[PDB]
Amino acid sequence: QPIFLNVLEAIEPGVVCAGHDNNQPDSFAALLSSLNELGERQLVHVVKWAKALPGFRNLHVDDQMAVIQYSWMGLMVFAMGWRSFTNVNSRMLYFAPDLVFNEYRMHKSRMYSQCVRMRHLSQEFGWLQITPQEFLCMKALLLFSIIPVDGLKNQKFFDELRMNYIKELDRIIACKRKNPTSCSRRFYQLTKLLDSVQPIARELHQFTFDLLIKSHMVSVDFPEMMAEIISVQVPKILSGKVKPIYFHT
Ligand SMILES: CC(C)(C)n1nc(Cc2cccc(O)c2)c2c(N)ncnc21
Ligand SMILES: C[C@]12CCC(=O)C[C@@H]1CC[C@@H]1[C@@H]2CC[C@]2(C)[C@@H](O)CC[C@@H]12
Repeated sequence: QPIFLNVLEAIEPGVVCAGHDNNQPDSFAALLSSLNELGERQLVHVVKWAKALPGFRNLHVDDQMAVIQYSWMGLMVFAMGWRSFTNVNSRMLYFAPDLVFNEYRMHKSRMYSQCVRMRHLSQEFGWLQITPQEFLCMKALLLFSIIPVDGLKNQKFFDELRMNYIKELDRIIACKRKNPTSCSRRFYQLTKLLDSVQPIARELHQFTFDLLIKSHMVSVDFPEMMAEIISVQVPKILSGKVKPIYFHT
């Protein structure tokens, strides 16, 4: 209740494994290769999930693939933080059931700092007392939070679509909340949270980019679709062509 919420919960992707071999020692090459595999795998669900979103088919076919290729990073990270929260209380990064990052692994991955921000983000879900309804609505809104500076194929359908999801976030906050002060307060809290995701995804973008460039030397494997999206789409973000949409300055 209402119809919007039923869809989000029903289309919510299921558990996904990275197929990591926890029988081998934690090496940079191994860990990163598994993450990319998880990325490729998680990419398949994100696409199916996206197309199953209410009104997603209102966007031009090109912008549909576009928004996905630009925000797939923010979506996966945001979802991961939630899992980590609803699994190990944010104690560790729960990327996948067969790929959990502890203090040690965070270091071995050569991206300790970035993992800290992710864990921090994961702790936000708890401190702010985020609910499943709010989580689902915020995650969907992340798909519509990054586009090229010059706009999309048909920007009108996107603005209207993005606006409607923001409206849903209101009805969610409004519903079951008898107070006009905590309402705006809540919107402020969440909108702030959604913004914190962008800076994090930005560092992961640059990190994955560099890794790809020097992937053969550090012996890190990049799946087909991962290698193309990171070498064709990501570059547009790090070049200033595609920038995220912030609520606050
Ligand atoms: C190949 C497939 C279907 C998994 N796919 N689809 C898309 C997006 C898309 C494009 C056109 C029509 C669609 O239904 C979906 C995509 C992407 N952006 N990056 C990598 N793989 C993608
Ligand atoms: C999105 C993924 C994989 C899906 C997920 O649960 C979040 C996690 C965040 C770090 C990403 C990883 C995919 C592979 C990347 C992009 C590595 O190349 C460097 C950062 C990794």
